[PDB]
Amino acid sequence: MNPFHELEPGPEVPEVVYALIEIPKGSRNKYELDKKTGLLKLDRVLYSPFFYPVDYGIIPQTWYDDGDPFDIMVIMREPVYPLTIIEARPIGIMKMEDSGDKDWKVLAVPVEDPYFNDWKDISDVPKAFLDEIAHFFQRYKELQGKTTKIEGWGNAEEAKREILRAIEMYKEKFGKEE
Amino acid sequence: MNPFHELEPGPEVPEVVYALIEIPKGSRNKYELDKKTGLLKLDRVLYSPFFYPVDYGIIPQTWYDDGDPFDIMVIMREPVYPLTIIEARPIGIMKMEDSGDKDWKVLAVPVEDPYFNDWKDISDVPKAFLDEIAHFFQRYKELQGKTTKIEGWGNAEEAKREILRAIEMYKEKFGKEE
Amino acid sequence: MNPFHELEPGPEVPEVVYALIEIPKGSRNKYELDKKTGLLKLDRVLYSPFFYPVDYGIIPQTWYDDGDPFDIMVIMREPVYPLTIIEARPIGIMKMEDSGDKDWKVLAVPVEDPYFNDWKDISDVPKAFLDEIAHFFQRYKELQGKTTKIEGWGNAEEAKREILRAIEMYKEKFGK
Amino acid sequence: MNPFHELEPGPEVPEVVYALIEIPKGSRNKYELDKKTGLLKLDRVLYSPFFYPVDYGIIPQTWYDDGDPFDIMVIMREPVYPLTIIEARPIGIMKMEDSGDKDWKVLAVPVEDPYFNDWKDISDVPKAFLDEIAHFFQRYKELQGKTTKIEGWGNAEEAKREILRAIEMYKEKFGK
Amino acid sequence: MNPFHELEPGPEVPEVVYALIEIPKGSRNKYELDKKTGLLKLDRVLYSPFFYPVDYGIIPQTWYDDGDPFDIMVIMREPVYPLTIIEARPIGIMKMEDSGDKDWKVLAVPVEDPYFNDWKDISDVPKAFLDEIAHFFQRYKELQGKTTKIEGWGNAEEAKREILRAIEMYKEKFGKEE
Amino acid sequence: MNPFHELEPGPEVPEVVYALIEIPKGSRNKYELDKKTGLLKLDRVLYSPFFYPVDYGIIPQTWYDDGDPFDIMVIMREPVYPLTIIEARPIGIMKMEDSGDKDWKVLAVPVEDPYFNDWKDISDVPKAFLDEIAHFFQRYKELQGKTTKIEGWGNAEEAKREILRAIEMYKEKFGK
Ligand SMILES: [Mg+2]
Ligand SMILES: [Mg+2]
Ligand SMILES: [Mg+2]
Ligand SMILES: [Mg+2]
Ligand SMILES: [Mg+2]
Ligand SMILES: [Mg+2]
Ligand SMILES: [Mg+2]
Ligand SMILES: [Mg+2]
Ligand SMILES: [Mg+2]
Ligand SMILES: [Mg+2]
Ligand SMILES: [Mg+2]
Ligand SMILES: [Mg+2]
Ligand SMILES: [Mg+2]
Ligand SMILES: [Mg+2]
Ligand SMILES: [Mg+2]
Ligand SMILES: [Mg+2]
Ligand SMILES: [Mg+2]
Ligand SMILES: [Mg+2]
Ligand SMILES: [Mg+2]
Ligand SMILES: [Mg+2]
Ligand SMILES: [Mg+2]
Repeated sequence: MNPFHELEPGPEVPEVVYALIEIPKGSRNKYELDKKTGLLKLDRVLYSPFFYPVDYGIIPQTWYDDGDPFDIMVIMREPVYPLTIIEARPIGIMKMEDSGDKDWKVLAVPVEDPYFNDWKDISDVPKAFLDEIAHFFQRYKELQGKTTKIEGWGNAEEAKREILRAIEMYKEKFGKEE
Repeated sequence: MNPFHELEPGPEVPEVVYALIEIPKGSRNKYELDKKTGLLKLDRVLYSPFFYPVDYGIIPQTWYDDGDPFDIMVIMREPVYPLTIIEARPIGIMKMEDSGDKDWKVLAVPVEDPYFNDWKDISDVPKAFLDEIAHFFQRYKELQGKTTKIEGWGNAEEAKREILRAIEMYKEKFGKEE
Repeated sequence: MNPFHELEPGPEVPEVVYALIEIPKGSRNKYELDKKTGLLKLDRVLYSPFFYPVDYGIIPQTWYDDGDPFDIMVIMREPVYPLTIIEARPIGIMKMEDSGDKDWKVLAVPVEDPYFNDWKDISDVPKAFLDEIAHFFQRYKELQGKTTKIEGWGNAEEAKREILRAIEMYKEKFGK
Repeated sequence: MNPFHELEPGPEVPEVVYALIEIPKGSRNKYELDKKTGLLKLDRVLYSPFFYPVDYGIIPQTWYDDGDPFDIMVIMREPVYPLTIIEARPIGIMKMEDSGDKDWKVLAVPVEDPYFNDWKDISDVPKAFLDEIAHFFQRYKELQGKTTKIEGWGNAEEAKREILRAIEMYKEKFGK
Repeated sequence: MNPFHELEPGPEVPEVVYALIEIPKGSRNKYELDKKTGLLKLDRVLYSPFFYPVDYGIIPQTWYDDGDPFDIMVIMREPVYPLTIIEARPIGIMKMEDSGDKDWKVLAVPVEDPYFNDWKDISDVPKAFLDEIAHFFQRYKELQGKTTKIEGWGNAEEAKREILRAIEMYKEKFGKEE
Repeated sequence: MNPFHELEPGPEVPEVVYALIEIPKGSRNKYELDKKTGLLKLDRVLYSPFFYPVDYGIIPQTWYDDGDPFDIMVIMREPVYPLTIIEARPIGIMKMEDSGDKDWKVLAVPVEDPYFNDWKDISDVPKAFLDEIAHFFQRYKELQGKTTKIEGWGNAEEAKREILRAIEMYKEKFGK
C-alpha cells in the first residue's frame, strides 16, 4: 500500500509527473516516506534553523543514482500537506553532489495553479529564488559534517531526460516486468 | 484501500454520518481524494484569494447527480487535517447548480464539539454565515469562466433525504450487492 | 504619534515610497489606521471568506479623491505585521471605483527582497495574479451591497504620476 | 502616547465601547499594556498549556476594584493583533474574584462582524462556550498557587452598568 | 492496513520505539486512530481552551491495562503531522488514573533531534514542563465530569518496563502467534 | 515616542534587562526599529530560507561598537509580536564580527516563563541549540556577500559586563 510503489510516475511523463510531497514548504522537520509501510516518518529535525523553500518529495516509481527515489521540488504558493499528490510540470533540475552521491533534484511547478502558467523553463524563475534553493542545499547539513557541492541548474529538457532515466532505474531496481 | 470505498457512510445514517474531510477551513488549495488510490491530491489552486469557509469533504459510499461523491461541509472551530473522519450531524443543505449540474452540499456540525450541541437545523446558523458560504460558491470559480447558481438552503430533513438518495446512487454506480 | 502624518511619503519619491502596512496578506479582518490616534483599528470583518492577496496599507502624507490616504499594495512572500514600514517600488496601479469614488491602488514590490529585483513594471507580474487582485476588489464587498467597478491596470509611470498627485492632495487638505 | 489614557472608553458608551486588545485568541503568552509606556509587554507565559479563548484586553479610560483597567473579552473569529482597537457591543459579564479581588470581565462581540449581528445578550452564546471561558479562568493560574472564584455570568444590562461604574472609577483615580 | 497493527513497536525496543502521532502539539482537536480503518478520526473537541502540550499518539502493536493502545508523548520543537512515525527514546512515564483506569503515558524525545541528545531520563526535563503536562491531564476533561488523578512520574527504566508489558498485552489481546 | 530612547535598559540592570523584540522567532523577514520614528520597519527579507531561531531585538538605551543598539536574543517557546517588551535574564553572549565590526549578541531567557527558571548560564543551554544559533549567524548573509566571523560563546558574567559597557556607550553617544 506504499504509495511510492503504487502510484504511476505521472499522467503524461515526462511533461507532467506526479509529485508525492513529503515536506511542505516552511518545515524544519525533514519528513520522508517510510520504505516498508509508506507512512510519513520523521527522518530528522534539521540541525540549523532553516526551512524547506519548496514543497519537497519524490516521483513515484522512480529510483536514482544515489539509491533513493528521485527527488522533486514543487513551487507552491500555499504549502500542501504531506502525502499530497501534485500534478507537476518539470522546468529544470538542481545538480548537486551530496556526500559524493549524484543527488540531483527536479524543479517543477503545479500544472493547476494559474500563477505559474508561463513558467516552463529554468529561465522563468527569479535568480534570487534559484540561489536561495541552492544555498539551502549547500548549507542545511553543514552541522552534520556533510560535504555537499552545488554544480548548477539544468533546463527543462535535461530534467525530463533524467526523469525518464529514473523511471527505468526503478524497473531495474525492483525487478519490474514490462 | 481508498477510504471513500472502504468506510461506511456513517454510524447512524442519516442522523449521523461520517464526513471524510478533504479541505480544511482556511485553505485556498482545493484538495480532493484521488479516485484510483485514495490519496489526497491537489485538484487546483483557487484562482481567487478565497478560502474554504468550512471543512469540506465527502460522505463515504455516496454518489450524486453530478457524478461525484456527495459533498459535505462541517462547521469546525479548529480545522482538521485532510483525511480526518468527523462524526457529523446534518443540519441543512446548500442547493446550487454548478455548470448546470445539481451540485448540492450537506451542511453539518460535529457531534463531538459541545459548542454546536444546540445546532440541529438550518435556522440555528447565523444568517451572515450561510450568506458567506453561498457567496463563496457563487464566486470561487468566476475566474475559470464557470456559471454557478445558488438556489438557497434546505432544512435538516431535506439534507437527510438527499443523504439516503446518495447512498442508493453509490450502490447503483458501483454495482454493490445488498 | 500618528504615523500617517509623521512619516514622509518615501525616501525617493516616487521611485521608492514608504508603505505603511495595515493589513497583512492572508487576513480576512480589515484593519485600518485610526484617523484620530494612529492605532490599528478593526474597520470590519470581510463579509465573505476572502483574504487580502497582498500586504495592504497606505503611503504616509498622501490624500486621494475618495477621502482617504492613498492605498498601496505590496507583494510580500512572508506577510509583515500591521504598522510595519516597507520601502516599496511602485510597478503599476489598479484602476477602480468604489461606491462611485475614484479609489485607485498602487501595486508595489519590496526594494529589499531580491526575489523581486527584476519586477519593475506591470508586465512583470503573472497575469493570473493581477486577475486575482482585481477579482478580490470586484467581489469582496458584494455582500455589503456595495458596488465596485474595475477599470484595469496602469503601468509604473502612471502609478508614479498618481503618487505625486496624491502627495499634493495631502498638502491641499492638511497643508498649512 | 499611552493608548489606555489617550483613547476614549467608546463611541457610544455603554452600548458600544472600544476594546483595546492585548492578547489575541489562541495565545499562551499573557501580554499586557505597560502602565508606564503603553507598549505591549509580556506579563508572563501561562504555566499550563492553556490559550486565551477570546481576544482579551481593556476598555480605555476605565479603572476597577482590582487596581487595573477594566477587562474586556471580544469574541472574534479571526484573532486581531495586539494593540488593535475593536468597536464592541457588551453582551454579558463574567463575575469572578482573582486572589480575593473583584475582577469581573465584560463579554462583547464586534459590531462590525455580521456573524454576530444577533448576539445581544448572554443567552445568545452557546452554553459550552461560556463554560469554556469560565473554566479557563478557574484553572489558568492554578500552577501559580493563585485562587480564582467564578461566581457566574451576568447579562448585558449588568455589564453596561459595570462599564459605567468603571468609567467613573478612572475619573476617581486619575481625574484632575 | 491499519498502521497500529502493521507497524512494529519499534526498531530497538524498549530503548527506541516508534511513536505514531495522532495529535500534534498545539491542537485542541483530540484526534485518534479509527480502530477499524486506521484513518485519523476526530474523537472530540476538548471542552476547554487547552492544547496538547506534546505530540501525542500510540506505540504500534501495544495494548494496556486501560483497554487502549499504549499512549506515548513525544517532545517536539516543531509539531509533526498526524500519522507521522517518530523514532523516540523513552525518558519517563506519567502515572495517572483516568475514570479509575490505569492510563499511564510514556514520555519520550525524538532520537533525531540533536536538541534532545542529552535528555535520557525524567530528571533532564524542566520541572515546570512536567508540571504543565500533568496539569493538562488533571483538568482537560473536567468539563466532561471525569475524575482523573495524577500520581507522579516514573523514570526511564520504569517506562521501558511498561513498554515491554504493553507489547505482551497486545499479543494476548489479538491472539498473536510468536 | 521612540521606544529605543524612552524605555530604560532594564528593571534590575544587568541581572534583568528589558528586551524590545523586533523579530519573532520563525521570521524570515528581518525587521528593525526605525531609528527616526521608532516604528517597525522591514530592513530586508533574508536572502536564504533561514528563520530567526530566537526572539530577536534590542536593549533600550544601549549603543555598541557596530553603530547600533545592543542586540539581544530571548529564548521563547511561543514567539512574541514585534515591539513587545520582555523582562529577560542574560545567560551568555554570542561573540562574533559582522562585516568587520564587533557585533556581539546577548543570549537571554524570559524571567516570567517558569520553563526557564533553572537556565542561568551558558552551560544550561543544549549544545545543539547554541550551534544552531551560531550557524544561523555564520551563514544568513552569505548570499549578500557579507562575511561574519563567529568567535564563540561567553558566559553570563561576560554578557552582563557587556550590557554595562553598552549602557555607557549610549551615554557617550546620545548623553547630554
Ligand atoms: Mg525524500
Ligand atoms: Mg542526499
Ligand atoms: Mg536524490
Ligand atoms: Mg470533493
Ligand atoms: Mg461541482
Ligand atoms: Mg457534488
Ligand atoms: Mg471609499
Ligand atoms: Mg475603497
Ligand atoms: Mg463618482
Ligand atoms: Mg483609496
Ligand atoms: Mg489582580
Ligand atoms: Mg486577574
Ligand atoms: Mg477580597
Ligand atoms: Mg480586572
Ligand atoms: Mg490516543
Ligand atoms: Mg483515558
Ligand atoms: Mg492509555
Ligand atoms: Mg553592522
Ligand atoms: Mg550585524
Ligand atoms: Mg574590524
Ligand atoms: Mg550589534
